[PDB]
Amino acid sequence: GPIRKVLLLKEDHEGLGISITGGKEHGVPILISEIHPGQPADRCGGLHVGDAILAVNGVNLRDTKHKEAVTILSQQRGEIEFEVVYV
Amino acid sequence: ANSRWPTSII
Repeated sequence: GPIRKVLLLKEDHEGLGISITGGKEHGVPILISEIHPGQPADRCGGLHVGDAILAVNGVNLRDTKHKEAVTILSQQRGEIEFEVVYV
Repeated sequence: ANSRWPTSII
């Protein structure tokens, strides 16, 4: 599908509210496998199961290993930009 | 389902 830019607002006591799978070592992108109800990703409205996360706050995640992506994603705070695509 | 890739809750 089309590449999208999506804004997510997170408070400091929360996680992103997603589960991710995949990663470079598996030959696939960082993929959203869950959107947890009522948590920031669900609330932002623009992130969905099956979306590949291409970048977060300008950090490219297309060639990142699974745990690298976890560290990068969990570091982001507040108003967080995502670049995503559903394939 | 298959669980060959890791999943992380974040």
